[PDB]
Amino acid sequence: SVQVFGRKKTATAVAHCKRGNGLIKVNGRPLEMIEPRTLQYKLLEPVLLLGKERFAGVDIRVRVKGGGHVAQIYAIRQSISKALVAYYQKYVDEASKKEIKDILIQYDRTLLVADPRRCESKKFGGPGARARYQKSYR
Amino acid sequence: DIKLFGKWSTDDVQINDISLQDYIAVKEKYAKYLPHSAGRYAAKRFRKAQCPIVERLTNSMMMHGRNNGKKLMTVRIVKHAFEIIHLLTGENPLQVLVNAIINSGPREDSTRIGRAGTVRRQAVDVSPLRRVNQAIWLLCTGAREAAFRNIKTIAECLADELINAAKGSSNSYAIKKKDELERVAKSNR
Amino acid sequence: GHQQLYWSHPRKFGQGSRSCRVCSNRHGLIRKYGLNMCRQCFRQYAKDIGFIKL
Amino acid sequence: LVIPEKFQHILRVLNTNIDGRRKIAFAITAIKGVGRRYAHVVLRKADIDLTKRAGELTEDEVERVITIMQNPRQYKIPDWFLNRQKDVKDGKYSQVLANGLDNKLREDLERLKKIRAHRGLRHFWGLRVRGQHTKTTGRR
Amino acid sequence: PGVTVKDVNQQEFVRALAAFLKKSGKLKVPEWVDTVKLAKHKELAPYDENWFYTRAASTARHLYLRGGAGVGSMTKIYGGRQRNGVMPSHFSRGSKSVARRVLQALEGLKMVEKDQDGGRKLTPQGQRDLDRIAGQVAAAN
Amino acid sequence: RIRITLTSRNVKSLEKVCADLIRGAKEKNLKVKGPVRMPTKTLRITTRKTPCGEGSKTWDRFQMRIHKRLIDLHSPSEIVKQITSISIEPGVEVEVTI
Amino acid sequence: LNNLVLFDKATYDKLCKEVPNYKLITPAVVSERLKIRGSLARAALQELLSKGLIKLVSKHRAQVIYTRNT
Amino acid sequence: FTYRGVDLDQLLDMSYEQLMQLYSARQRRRLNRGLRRKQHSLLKRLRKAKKEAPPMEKPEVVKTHLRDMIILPEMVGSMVGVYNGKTFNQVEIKPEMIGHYLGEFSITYKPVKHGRPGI
RNA sequence: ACAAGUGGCGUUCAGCCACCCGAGAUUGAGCAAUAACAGGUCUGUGAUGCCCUUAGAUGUCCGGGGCUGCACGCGCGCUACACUGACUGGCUCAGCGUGUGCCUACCCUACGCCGGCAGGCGCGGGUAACCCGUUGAACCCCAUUCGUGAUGGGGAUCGGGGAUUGCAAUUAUUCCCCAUGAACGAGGAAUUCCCAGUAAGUGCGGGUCAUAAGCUUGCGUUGAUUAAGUCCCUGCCCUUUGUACA
Ligand SMILES: [Zn+2]
Repeated sequence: SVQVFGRKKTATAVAHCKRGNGLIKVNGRPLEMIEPRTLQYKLLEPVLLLGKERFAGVDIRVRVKGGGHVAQIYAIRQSISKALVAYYQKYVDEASKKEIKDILIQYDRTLLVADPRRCESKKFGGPGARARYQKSYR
Repeated sequence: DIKLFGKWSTDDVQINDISLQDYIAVKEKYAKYLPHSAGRYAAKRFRKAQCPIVERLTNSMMMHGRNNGKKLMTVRIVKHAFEIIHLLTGENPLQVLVNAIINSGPREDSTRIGRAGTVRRQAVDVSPLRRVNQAIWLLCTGAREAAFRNIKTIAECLADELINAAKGSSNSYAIKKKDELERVAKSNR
Repeated sequence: GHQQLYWSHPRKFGQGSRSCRVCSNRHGLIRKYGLNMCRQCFRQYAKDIGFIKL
Repeated sequence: LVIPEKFQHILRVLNTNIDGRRKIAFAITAIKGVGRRYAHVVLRKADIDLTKRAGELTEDEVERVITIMQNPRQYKIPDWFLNRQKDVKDGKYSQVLANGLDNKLREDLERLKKIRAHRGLRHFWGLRVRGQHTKTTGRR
Repeated sequence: PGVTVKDVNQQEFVRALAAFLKKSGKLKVPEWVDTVKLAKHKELAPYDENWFYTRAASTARHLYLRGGAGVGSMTKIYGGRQRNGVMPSHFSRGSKSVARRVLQALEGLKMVEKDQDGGRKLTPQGQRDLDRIAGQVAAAN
Repeated sequence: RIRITLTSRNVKSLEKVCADLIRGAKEKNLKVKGPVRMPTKTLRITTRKTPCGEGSKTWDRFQMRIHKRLIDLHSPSEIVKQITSISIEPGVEVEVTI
Repeated sequence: LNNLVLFDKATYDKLCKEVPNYKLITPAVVSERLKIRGSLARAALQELLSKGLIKLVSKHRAQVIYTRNT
Repeated sequence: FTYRGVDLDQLLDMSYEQLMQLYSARQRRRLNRGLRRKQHSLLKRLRKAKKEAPPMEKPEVVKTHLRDMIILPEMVGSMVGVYNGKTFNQVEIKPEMIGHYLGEFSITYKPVKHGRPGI
C-alpha cells in the first residue's frame, strides 16, 4: 500500500498501488486503452523496461486530473514508476530498489524526477512573455 | 533491447566517420522507444548534441508557422516515412538517416566579410555539430519544399530525401546545396 | 422648464446614467465591485482603499 | 470503376457547362441559387446515392433532380431554406435559381433607385452598402 | 472476462451500439433527420445518413460514463470550433433540439430514465443493453 | 453546532486571533474542529498609469487579498458569547451562524 | 492536372500488370505515372486487398501503404 | 401594385395585428414593442391634412422631426417634411414605399466629389 | 541553494568553466538615485492663475444630424494563400478568475417543454471552495470524402427572412437560415520582434457593455530550430583632446 504522485505540469497523476495479482488501470481504463497512440510507449515504458515480473505483486490504479493530454501521459508514467519504487522500498528489500532505480534513472530521468518548468506569465506591451509589438518609427 | 518504434534495432548501424561519432547520438544509451522525449536539452551549450538524432529529426520538421508547436504530427510523419524506407529500400533505416547526415554536411563553407555589404567572402571549415544540424536543416528543406506543391505527400518525399542523401544523387537539395555552398567557398579563394 | 419634457430622457442604461462617485466625470470608469470611480480617482486613493501594488 | 458507355464528359443542363469529371453535388454548384447546402438536401430528396460522378447517372434521375429542384416545396424541402421567403411583388415562398435570382436582384436594385430610398442610392454611387467604412479600404 | 465500456476501445463500440440502434427498429426516427445542420458552426449535413443512430449511441455511452446530466450539459459536451470568416474563431455550443429529441427517443424504447436531480441517468435495463454490446465487441478480435 | 467565520486582508492578525480563540476554547475543552483554510480571492484591477495617454504605454497592476477562515464547534449556543469578546482586534470581523 | 475521373479501357491491364511489380504501393504512387485522381487510387488499391496480391502495411487517414506480396 | 400578394386595395382595411404577419421582422418588432405619442399625433395631423383637400389636390405639408417612423399604409399620398438636420425633404408617398423607414426619403449628406490632394 | 563539494583555468585574489548529490546550480515581475526637458495632460478634477463668454449664453435641457462620410496616403492588426491541408463523424483534457449592486433600471445560469438557429416559457440554485462547475474549451488524436483546379481552400462584396437588446437600429449594432463566389498561389528595396516551457500554433476569463471585441489585459494547453559570442551596423555611456560656445 502506497499512493504516490507524479507531475509534469498542472496535470497531476497519482497511482494507487496495493497488493495483488497484477493490474494497471488509469481511471478505470487499462494502459492499452488511452487515446494517444503515437505516445503509446511512454505509458508502457515501465512495462517494457522493468518487465511484467517486476509488477507481479501489485494492483496499480491511476487517477489523473488537469493539464493537457501529453502532460497527462508524462504524469502517468512518472506516477507508475514512483508507485513501484515506493512499494519496493516499503515492502521489498532496498537492493531491489537500488537495481530498479539505476535501471529507471539511467534510461530517462523524468521517470523518477519531476519537471520544474511552468509557464511564465505574460507581461504588458506584447502578446507573450518576451515578444513585443511591432513599433513603427515613421 | 531498446528498439525504436518497437521495431528498429540500433545495435548494428554503421557510423563511418570519426568526426560525427559523438555528435550523431543513435547508439545504445540513446536508443529510445520514441522520437518524443519532451526534453530540457537546449538549455546549455553542447547538451543539444546528445539529444538523440531522431528527436532532432522530428523537431526540425515542425518548422513553418502553419505547423508550429505540433509534435505528434511529425512523430506520425517520421513513423510512416521510416516504414516507407523499409518498404522501398528494405535496409535498416537508421543507416539511411546516419548516411544522409554524414554525407550531406558541407565540409567547407564561406563567411561574409567586407564591412557589411561589399561582397568579398572568405572560406573556412565547419565544426562537426554545425555540420550535423546544417545537414538536418538541408534535409528538412528539400522535402517540405518538394512536397509543398505536388500531388506527392510528405512522407514519401522525406524518406526519399533521406535516401537521396544516403546515396548521393544530385536531385537532393541537401546534396545540391552542399555542393553549391562549398563550391562558392572554393570560388572565393 | 416644463417638468414633462425637461430631463425627460431615460437615465437608465446609459453612459450618462453612470459617473464617477468622486469627481462627476463619466469617462474611463472602473465599474467592478461597486467602486464606480474613474481611473484617476482610483489611482489617488488606491492604497487608502487597500488595493496595493505587489 | 471503368468508364461506362453511358459516361458523360459534360452536361450543359440549364445552360451552364456542368463538367462530367466532377462529383455530382459539387458539379451542380454553377447554377446561382443552388450552393452545397441546397445541393445535399436536393440529392437527399431526389433519392440518389451521393457517391457517383456526373456522367454515371442516367437521364431519368437527373431530370428528377431538375424537376424536384424547380419546385422543392412539393417534396418537403422545408420552408426555412427558401431563397425569397416573402417576395415584394408576389409574396410566395420560392427558391430562385440561375437566371431568375439575377432578374429579381436588378429589379429590387432599380426599385431602390426609383423611390429615393437610401440603399440603391448607395448602390448607384459606388459605395459599400451595409454601413462599412470606405475611408481606407475597398480602393480600386 | 467481465467486459464493461470502460475497459474496451471506444472507436468500434459506439458504432456497434449504433448498429444495434439501427437493427432493432424500436428507436423512433423523427421527420427532419435528413435536412438539418447540427449546430450553428458546422457547414454541412452528415456524409452518412445514419448520424441519428450514431449520435444516440454516443449519447447513451455518455450517460453510461457520467449521469446527472441534462440537455444543457449535452450541448456543453457537443460544442465545437466556429470558423467566423475574417474574424477570429470561437467556441459555439451544440444544438438543444437534437439532444432533446435523441434523449426522448431513447426514453421511448425504455432504455433511459431521468435522474432524481432532474437531469438524466441510465436504467438497469439501459445498463444491461450497453454492457452486452461491450461483451460483443470483446470477442470480435 | 456553531461556526465562527473570520475574514481579513492580512494573515498575521487573523493568525493571532484564531490562535487566541482556539486557546480560549481548548482551555475550557469544548469540542473544536480546527481552522479550515478557504481559498484566497485576489481582487485585481489593472489600470493604465498615464492620465492623458501620451507615453510609452506602461500599465499598472493593483491587487488585494481576502483571507477567509473559520472555526466550528459544538456547544450550547449561549456559552458562545464569551469567546467572541476577546476577538475585537481591527482587521478581522466575526460572523456567527448556527 | 488533367486526370481520369474513372478508368479507361486500357487502364486495367496497367493497374493489374504493372502495379504489383512496383516496390511501394501508396495512393501517391499511381497518380504521377497514370494521370488519375487519388480517389481512384484509394478505392482501387483498397479493392486489391480482397484480390490478395498486396498486403496492407499501414493505414492512416492521410497515408496508406501497400507493397508486393513477394 | 401588390405587396406580399396583397394590394393596397385590400391593405387599408387591416389593423396593425394583420400587418404583423407579412411585414419584415424589424417592423413586426416595432409594432410588437409598440409606438409612442409623437408618431400618433403626427398620424393625427396627417389624417387631418388628408381629409382637408379637394379630391385632386394634395394635403398640406405636415413636416416632422422623426426619421425613424414606419411607412404605415394609410400615409400614401402625404407630403411630409422629414428633418435631416438642416432641411425638411418633401416625400411623395406611393404604395411601394410601405415597409421602409421614414429617414430613407430624407437624404442626410452630399455626393462626395473631390479635387486635388493637399500637402 | 550557499558557487557550498570536487577537477581545471586564474597576477593563485576577485571569479570563470566543467560535473556529481540534489525539486532547484542566472524563475519572473513590483520598487527605483543626482538632476533636467519649454516632453504630454487646463478634455480626470468642486487642482487651477489670468484672459474670455455670461440670457437673441460657449451655462442648461429636449429633439434630428455629426464624429461612420471618400480621386487618395501612412501605421497598428485580423484572415488566408492549402494535402502537415479542407469537410463530416467519434474520442478526451485545463487554468487565472466573474456572479443579484447606497446613488441606479443593469446578474451567473442548472433542468424540463416548443422550434433547424438566435430564442420563447417555467420552476430552481447561488452574495460563492457549497449552484452554474468534474468549468465535459480549442488545437492536438482516429477513421470518411476531396485530389492540385483559383478547386470542396479564400468567404470580401452583395438579396430576401426570423429573433434579441433598447425610447429608438436607416448611415445594415449583434445573431442565424439560404444564395453570391473578388484579389490572393507565399510578397521586391527597407525593416519589426525574440534565448526555455522562450518564439509560435490554439482556445478560455477580465475590461468597455441595456446589445459586445478583428483591441487590450491575463490564464492555461501543444511546444521547437538557433546563439552560449562580437563592436561591423544603430544608439548610448566613459576617458584623453580642441574651443572665441555657456
Ligand atoms: Zn479608477
